[PDB]
Amino acid sequence: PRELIEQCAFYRLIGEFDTHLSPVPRPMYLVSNHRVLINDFNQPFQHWQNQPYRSRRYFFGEDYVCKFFYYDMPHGILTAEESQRNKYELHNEIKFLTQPPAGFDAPAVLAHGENAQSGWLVMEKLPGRLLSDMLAAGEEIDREKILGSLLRSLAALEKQGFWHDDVRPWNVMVDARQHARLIDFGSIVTTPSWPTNLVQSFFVFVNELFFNLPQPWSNWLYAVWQEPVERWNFVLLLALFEKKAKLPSAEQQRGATEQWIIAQETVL
Amino acid sequence: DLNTLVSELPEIYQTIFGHPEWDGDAARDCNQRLDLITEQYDNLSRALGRPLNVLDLGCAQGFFSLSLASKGATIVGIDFQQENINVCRALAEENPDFAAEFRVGRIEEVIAALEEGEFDLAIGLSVFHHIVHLHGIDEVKRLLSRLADVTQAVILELAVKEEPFYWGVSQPDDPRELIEQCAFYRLIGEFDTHLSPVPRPMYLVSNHRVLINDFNQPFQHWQNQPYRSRRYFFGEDYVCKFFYYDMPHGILTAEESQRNKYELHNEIKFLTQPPAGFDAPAVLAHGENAQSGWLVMEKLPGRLLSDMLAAGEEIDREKILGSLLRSLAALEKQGFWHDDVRPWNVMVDARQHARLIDFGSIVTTPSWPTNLVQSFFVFVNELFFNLPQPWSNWLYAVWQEPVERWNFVLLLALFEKKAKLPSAEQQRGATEQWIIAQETVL
Amino acid sequence: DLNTLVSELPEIYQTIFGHPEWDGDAARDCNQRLDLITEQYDNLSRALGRPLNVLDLGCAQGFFSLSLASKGATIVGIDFQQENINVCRALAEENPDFAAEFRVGRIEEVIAALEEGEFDLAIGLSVFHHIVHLHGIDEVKRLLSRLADVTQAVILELAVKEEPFYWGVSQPDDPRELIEQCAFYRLIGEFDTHLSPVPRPMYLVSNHRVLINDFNQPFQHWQNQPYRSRRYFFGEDYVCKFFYYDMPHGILTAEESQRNKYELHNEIKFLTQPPAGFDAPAVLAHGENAQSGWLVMEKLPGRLLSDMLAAGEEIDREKILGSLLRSLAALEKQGFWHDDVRPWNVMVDARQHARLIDFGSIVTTPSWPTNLVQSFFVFVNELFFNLPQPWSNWLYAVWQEPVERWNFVLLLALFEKKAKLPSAEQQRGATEQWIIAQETVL
Ligand SMILES: C[S@@+](CC[C@H](N)C(=O)[O-])C[C@H]1O[C@@H](n2cnc3c(N)ncnc32)[C@H](O)[C@@H]1O
Ligand SMILES: C[S@@+](CC[C@H](N)C(=O)[O-])C[C@H]1O[C@@H](n2cnc3c(N)ncnc32)[C@H](O)[C@@H]1O
Ligand SMILES: Nc1ncnc2c1ncn2[C@@H]1O[C@H](COP(=O)(O)O)[C@@H](O)[C@H]1O
Ligand SMILES: Nc1ncnc2c1ncn2[C@@H]1O[C@H](COP(=O)(O)O)[C@@H](O)[C@H]1O
Ligand SMILES: Nc1ncnc2c1ncn2[C@@H]1O[C@H](COP(=O)(O)O)[C@@H](O)[C@H]1O
Ligand SMILES: [Cl-]
Ligand SMILES: [Cl-]
Ligand SMILES: [Cl-]
Repeated sequence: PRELIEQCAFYRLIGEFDTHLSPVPRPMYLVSNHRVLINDFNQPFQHWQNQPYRSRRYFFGEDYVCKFFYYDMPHGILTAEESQRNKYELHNEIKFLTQPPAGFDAPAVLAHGENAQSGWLVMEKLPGRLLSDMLAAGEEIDREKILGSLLRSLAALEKQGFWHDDVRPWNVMVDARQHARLIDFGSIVTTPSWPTNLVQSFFVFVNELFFNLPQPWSNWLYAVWQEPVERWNFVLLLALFEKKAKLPSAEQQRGATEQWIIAQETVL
Repeated sequence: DLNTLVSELPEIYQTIFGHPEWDGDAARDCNQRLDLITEQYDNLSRALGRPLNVLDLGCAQGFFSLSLASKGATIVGIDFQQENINVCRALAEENPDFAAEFRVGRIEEVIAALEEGEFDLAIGLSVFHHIVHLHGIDEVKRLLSRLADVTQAVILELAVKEEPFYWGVSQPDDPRELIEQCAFYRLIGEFDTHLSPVPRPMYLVSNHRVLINDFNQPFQHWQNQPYRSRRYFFGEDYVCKFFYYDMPHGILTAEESQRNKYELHNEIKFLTQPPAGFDAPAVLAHGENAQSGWLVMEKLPGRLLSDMLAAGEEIDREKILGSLLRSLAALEKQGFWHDDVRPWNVMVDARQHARLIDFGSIVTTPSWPTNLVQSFFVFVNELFFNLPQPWSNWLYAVWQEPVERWNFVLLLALFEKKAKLPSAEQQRGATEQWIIAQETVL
Repeated sequence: DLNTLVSELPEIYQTIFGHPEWDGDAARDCNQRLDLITEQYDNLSRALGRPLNVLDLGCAQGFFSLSLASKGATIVGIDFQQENINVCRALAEENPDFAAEFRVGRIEEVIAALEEGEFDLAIGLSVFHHIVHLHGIDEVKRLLSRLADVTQAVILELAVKEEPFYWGVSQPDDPRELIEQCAFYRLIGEFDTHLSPVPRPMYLVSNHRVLINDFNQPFQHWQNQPYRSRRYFFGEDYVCKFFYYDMPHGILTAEESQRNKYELHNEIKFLTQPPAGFDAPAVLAHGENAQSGWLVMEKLPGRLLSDMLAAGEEIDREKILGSLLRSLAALEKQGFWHDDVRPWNVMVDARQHARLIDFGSIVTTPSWPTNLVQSFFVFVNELFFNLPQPWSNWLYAVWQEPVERWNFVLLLALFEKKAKLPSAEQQRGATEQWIIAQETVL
């Protein structure tokens, strides 16, 4: 029955009723093209979006964004594992944002709830554009300020025992002054050798943000690669990043592998 | 009387040759098509050294036929309407020295009856859409193939599906579908029909000759897929590379057309001004326009490396790599590199010496050229994970070099001394091997 | 290169923005449509106080889209042909400060995905006939309704069945059938397509605003059938009366169009120059042309009498008749009468005072006004055979008057003294009663 309504912006199952014709009940939906209608939060929105950058919908109102995740979707669309991951991410995001770590400016939470079909989170609306859009629409970016600001927030999370498992352009928002922040906390984790894998992906992130690294970014990465692995973490990544202009020149060394492994990773 | 014959025409489609009193009545003035067709007539007549035999299919009131007979052509015009042929014959009789014959008949049957060599040039202007409409696209492709098979050149004006009439619906998606089975084709103009704002393209087609205004020569074979926007024609001492920038259907994205354009342009620039220290194939002709570009080069002996690899032919990898590396090092010394050294860009002669044959990927400026040295390892590995000593020792030595030192001069010098280099398998290594093996998969 | 992209267009439908070398090749020059569309852009941009977001459906080579982005618009152009969008993007790149995006896609799917407020203006020029031809008229009406629902204004150029081609047969009888479900529409021009002598009409359509060159305002509701050639739009302090003189299908005979024309014209004349002693609603704007005429007036409180009668609402017939008679007597003193006093022309406010609201039937010269006094009796009777005392006594008194004395001053004076007049039922009467009862049937 959702095929008759899924073209509409907002919809939610609100009940199921016995018809007395048979044992099969009929679902009742609440639908709107103009408002978020959640029992605790009832507000106009002025635009919405399904595909970020179809089980997730975002509604934008004057000072809010409402993230609406379907756990229960029609047709094939979500496997059991995917619904549970929708459930897990939104749940995890609610937990983090309602109790954020000191030293980290997290977007504020205005409302939230979950049920069998879906879950939602209404947050303060942040200025800026999503990094992946800026990259796609070839907009001018300051990679230094983006990486610096992001690394600073990742190092502060790590100091409080938090990491983010999925640092990618579509999870990062860049404001007018080119400062960046994470905007999806579904992938935040609290416990674990580690966090070595995350440091590795962060190199890919870096490379995709630009094989492609000029000096002194390449020198930065080369320095990290010379570190024993038990020492890889975001505090180290940040400290080396801040001093990258002083670090020795990678191209003067045999290297050369860190470059090829991430280039293959960045393909992979 | 001519007056009566003209009046009995169901339509005065064309200008009545020599009789301008009907020019206002003619559906098409024909002067624009005639300007272009006479230019192509002259080119081909010049190339063959003699006046041509010309076939005019659906010749209507004879205008093209008479206009070419006027310039010394021997012409036969065919049309299935008696009224049209009556006018053509009456016009020929006013011009008794023109060698012009006309016959009532169907184009389908005439094409089946043609013999190779009988006509040098056939023209078919705005007639095949009628055959498409009644017999379908596949039969028309075969008719047009036979027409090309039996002549030296064909000129077609083809109606198109964008024309606003009901019969447009039966047309192919693109008029090139009727001709792309033929070996050589080029758009030579576009004409207003006076039926609508949609013009009809005119194509010059051949199954026997490259017909480019500057270069008009037989070819004895041709090839589309190397090792479909690129065609190669082989004549006695030439190869003509013909790239389409404008292709039908989905076929080329914007970026791909521009890359076809870029590569051919870049190749022309390099070959017309090659660097000293590099033997580049010689350039005989070249040009570009909105639809396509072409380059005619001297023909080189040998076989393409990728064919030899595919057809498991015997190869000397030492001589192939040595010769190629020597030419790459000489390019680099002149500030040139090749971005795409692969088996399908390399030709190997009878003495097992190799050279590059596609210069589309040549570049002049940039850390660098480190990436190219890396791919060259893949090339090496595909030419054979798979490296025996001392090739493996060579690669291991390169990998021990600081990266700012990677370049083709170094690659060549180490290659020449590879028998002296230390044994890679005696070292911890081992990674250079695994990175290229993963690269060579990737 | 642009050259290549243009050549690969199946058709150069439009002028290539900034590239006049193809203007001779373009099927349509676009300058005439652009003149009109830029005028409407400016009007709406002025009204909203800002540059607009514009959607261009079937944008082809981008000419309208680029031309409006040039004036500061933010535009999105949609077309289902890759070749067209490749050219649009290449043109936008030559003009990097234009806020212009282009996407390959189908109009049907884009319309379904639109959100209200995203675009202020949508243009759909010569594209919907393709959707009619494949999906039928009803689906196109719904698409166009949604387009109007989500924007402030829509401009359409619509192909028509009189065009001589095979697809004309699938078109509606009249292009207005695709839009007449929308609230507001006006013909703004007619354009030569260069396919035939039949021009295509351009309509300005809105589901949210009255869009008249002199008056551009939101409305919050509208109505066709009063109490279909007349439409009423209600905004905060206005009512806009919009009369079609030119209607599709059979709908208006020649006489009816002329009467629409006559009534609206007459109403404009009266209200712009009202008689002293009569409070007429104020006039905010007005105009007429070949197709239609409009009048924007101050909005009056109250309900239409005929609705109150139909919805059995409580009415004070004394106050209604008194107030109406008073205004009719004051008109008559200034040499004005109203030819059509009926419940649907009368509005009753909260204090039960009544006034006329349609002045189409006002007249200035003529035995007379005896007929009007007669109908006013029917009015009276329908407002209630049905007359109790003293209304019946009033009518009886009027009927005893010589006919040269019948007029609205007399009707009013007798009405005010009706409680004093002799009892009709005590007289032989009895006919005045039966004549109006038969009239009130008739
Ligand atoms: C549109 S006219 C084009 C005339 C002429 N080729 C020109 O372009 O000036 C098509 C002509 O082809 C002739 N025709 C059409 N189908 C034919 C067929 N199957 N065999 C012979 N003639 C044909 C018609 O009689 C007509 O004269
Ligand atoms: C006749 S042209 C009109 C072009 C342009 N609107 C103008 O009037 O100058 C129709 C255009 O609409 C496009 N088109 C037709 N049907 C379409 C559809 N269903 N969705 C998107 N584009 C469509 C065609 O590709 C073509 O560019
Ligand atoms: N708190 C927020 N403030 C502003 N935009 C947001 C917020 N959360 C998500 N978004 C936007 O949501 C859109 C797509 O969803 P997401 O995957 O959350 O980025 C992007 O354009 C983000 O910029
Ligand atoms: N100058 C040339 N001489 C001989 N063969 C050539 C020349 N240029 C290209 N080819 C051949 O063209 C064919 C396919 O096109 P290509 O991609 O150029 O190799 C191969 O069989 C090549 O050997
Ligand atoms: N100036 C006005 N103010 C308020 N309502 C009006 C005005 N003019 C017409 N109407 C309304 O228009 C509707 C139908 O059209 P009409 O035939 O003009 O009555 C009725 O509901 C009237 O009350
Ligand atoms: Cl066949
Ligand atoms: Cl044709
Ligand atoms: Cl249309």
